[PDB]
Amino acid sequence: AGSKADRPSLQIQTLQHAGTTMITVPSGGVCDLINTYARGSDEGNRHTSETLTYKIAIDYHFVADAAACRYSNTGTGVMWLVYDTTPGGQAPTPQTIFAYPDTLKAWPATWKVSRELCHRFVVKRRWLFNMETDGRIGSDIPPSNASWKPCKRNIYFHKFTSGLGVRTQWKNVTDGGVGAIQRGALYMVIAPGNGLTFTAHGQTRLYFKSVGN
Amino acid sequence: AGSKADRPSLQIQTLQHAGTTMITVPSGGVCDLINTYARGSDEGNRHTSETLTYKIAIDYHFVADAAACRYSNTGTGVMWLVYDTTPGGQAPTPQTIFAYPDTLKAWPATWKVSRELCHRFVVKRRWLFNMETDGRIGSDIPPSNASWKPCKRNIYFHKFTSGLGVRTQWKNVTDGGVGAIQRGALYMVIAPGNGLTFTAHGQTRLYFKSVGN
Amino acid sequence: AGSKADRPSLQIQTLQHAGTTMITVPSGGVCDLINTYARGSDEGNRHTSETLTYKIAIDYHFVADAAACRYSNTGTGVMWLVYDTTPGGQAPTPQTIFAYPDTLKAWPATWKVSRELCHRFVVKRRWLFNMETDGRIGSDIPPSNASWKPCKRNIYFHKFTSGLGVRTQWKNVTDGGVGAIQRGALYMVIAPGNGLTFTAHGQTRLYFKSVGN
Amino acid sequence: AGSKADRPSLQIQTLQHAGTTMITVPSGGVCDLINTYARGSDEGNRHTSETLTYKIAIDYHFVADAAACRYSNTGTGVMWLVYDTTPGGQAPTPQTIFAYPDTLKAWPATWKVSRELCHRFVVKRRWLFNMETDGRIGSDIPPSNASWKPCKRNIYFHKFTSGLGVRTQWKNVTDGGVGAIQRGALYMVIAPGNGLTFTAHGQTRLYFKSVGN
Repeated sequence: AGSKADRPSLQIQTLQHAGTTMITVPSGGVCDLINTYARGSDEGNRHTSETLTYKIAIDYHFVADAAACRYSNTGTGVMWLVYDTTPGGQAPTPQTIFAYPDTLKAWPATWKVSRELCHRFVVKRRWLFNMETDGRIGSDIPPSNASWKPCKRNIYFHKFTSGLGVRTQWKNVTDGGVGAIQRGALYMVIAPGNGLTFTAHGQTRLYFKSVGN
Repeated sequence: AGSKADRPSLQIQTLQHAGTTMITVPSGGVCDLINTYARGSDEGNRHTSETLTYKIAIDYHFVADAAACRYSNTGTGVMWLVYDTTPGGQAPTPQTIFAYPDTLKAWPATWKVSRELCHRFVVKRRWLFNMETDGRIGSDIPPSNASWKPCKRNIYFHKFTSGLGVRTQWKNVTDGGVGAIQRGALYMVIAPGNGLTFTAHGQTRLYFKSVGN
Repeated sequence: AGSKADRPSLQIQTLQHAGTTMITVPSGGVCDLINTYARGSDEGNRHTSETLTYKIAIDYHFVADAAACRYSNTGTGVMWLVYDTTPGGQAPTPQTIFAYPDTLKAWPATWKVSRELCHRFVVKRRWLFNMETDGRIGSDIPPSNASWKPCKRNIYFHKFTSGLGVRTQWKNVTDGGVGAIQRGALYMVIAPGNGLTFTAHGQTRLYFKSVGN
Repeated sequence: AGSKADRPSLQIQTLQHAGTTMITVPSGGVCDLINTYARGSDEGNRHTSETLTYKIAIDYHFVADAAACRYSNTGTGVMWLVYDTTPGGQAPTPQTIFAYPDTLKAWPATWKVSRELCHRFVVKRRWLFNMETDGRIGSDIPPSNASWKPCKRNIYFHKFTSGLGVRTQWKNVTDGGVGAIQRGALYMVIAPGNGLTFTAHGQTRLYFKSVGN
């Protein structure tokens, strides 16, 4: 029950998405890298040129955006955890990672990995969620005559998984940006529901340890 | 199936929250201590300077407050059971126990224990619940034309757990207040949903036995 | 290495001799009882009618008294730890505990237990110490011509012993005075050196546990 | 014969007390922390967030101060090695670490750990020493008529011990001050003799190794 657990404690890294930084997704998703690590004295930074990661836990809040609340429909969203072999010099975008005709852009949940890149990428986890809006903003006061049951306007999403493992190596620099990584990048992708745009709040943690040399 | 059970019966302590005493939570939660014990002849009071606790059961009723019923939205609440090592001379407050930016104050369920105190505190249990309001007070008479289904305006919450155990020692005094405890305090915390305030009714029991000397 | 040690901790009792209370011994010694225990809720008080004691540690400071500093000679002192079977209704005095002619009153260290009481009393420990005075009070300023080496004007005395054990029972009352004890009293006695009077400072601890009933 | 010795060498840290920095103790002792460690590249600084210490050796010179040489008496001093669990935000002082009435302030050697903090502190070593002054400063020329034997005006004190071990963890910063330590602080305390003030010279070494992560 675990993965390569070791009696001494394991290092911790966090991310802060809130306030000024709120992941905001227009239709078509957004690409991002969660594996950023600095190098130096501070704890949580990588001490070596070789890093393995193990366990990851994710917490967030979601909320619909008023911009799309002018309509009433449900939908379905998607969150993937995508592993890379060799990253390009430029940041990927979903349209590049998944070959899809413009018609299917509405419904992401049918997307699957394109065959041309079949050995370049892989997806080690998948998750689903769904949300809907009735066409009413929260701050609006109901009239005294009648009411509403707005179940599941917003949702609380969390997952915890020990299964995965990843091997990463680094070019020699200080920085933690994408350009530094030689191999083993790790991407996170968010896919909105049809014609439904929203922003999210929350934070995540990672677990890893340096090794080698 | 149990924890350190012993053939003779175990002592019992109760708490009464009702009427004049109703836990009432404004946004941002409230700190409290449930482990208070007097010393003396009466049963339920501690006979010694050393106490272990075992099993705990919790029952309550919740109800929304009309003060927040002027709006209609759902939300999510949180109840933690937090264990302490060495209490300060002053009573803690959630903002102190959890480091959180003002932005996240809305959604508690993302809070997690701050790293500075990482070894000073720990959380041995966690629970979730959710509730919502439609913007209508109970005493209001529906008009004869139309009706409502107000499922889950109020909720019945209870849990029973034998798992935990706690070791506590006391300074030498009569009192059962917080200032007496040398080590092993036990806190209970309630986290309201976003912009949703309520009061609760109910009572709880404890189980323990004195030992030592 | 120990006496009837038991995994749970053992109770503690202390005595405070300082300031207003300073044991002060004129020639001929002084009788005292160190075993006083109250009964009640407070820790250190006896919970039962039956008590055993085990380990005892003693610390004090000694200093000569200026009243006797008008002369210059050395001497030798004595400290006994005396155990009793049945105490009388009245407090004993050394002259009663030890039969000695008036001639020997000068040198205590030769005293030994009188034969008439041979089975009524016993001495489970003994200690020696010596001190001397040169005829000069501390606050006095030496003249600029010549000096002194006053080694051992005052002395630091301490002992620690686990050996003894004592069985005591009590009449039924609240008090901790001498009149309460039915059997097993414990006395401490201080014997000054010849024509040498002094006072002492310090404090002591005891170790015991209740048993029975 | 040793403690957790390991074939590769162990790191070394030193302290320099001399010249500008001379520990100087007025009556009532002084609190200090010897465990300070920086973090960085340099040897002797801690490489990690977790440190164990093993063996310690202490050397010093003592000398009486002329300020107190205006009187002639002996006395007795004390040196403790005190271990801490959780340090406060403020530096402790002896009067806080040991509960003592103002009367006993004269003779430290009777002090013992106060009961209120009984589990917060502990003392893993103890040492005694004694010194005295005749009321004559060194630079003073004896008159040609008579002389003096001033044995033990100054003293050479050293100890070496492998027994102890200590577990310490750190908040994440660069600094080596007291505010950084999360748990496991280590204090050194010096207790002067009655009405006898002095300064000391010397230096000490430590032995430890980083571990973890």
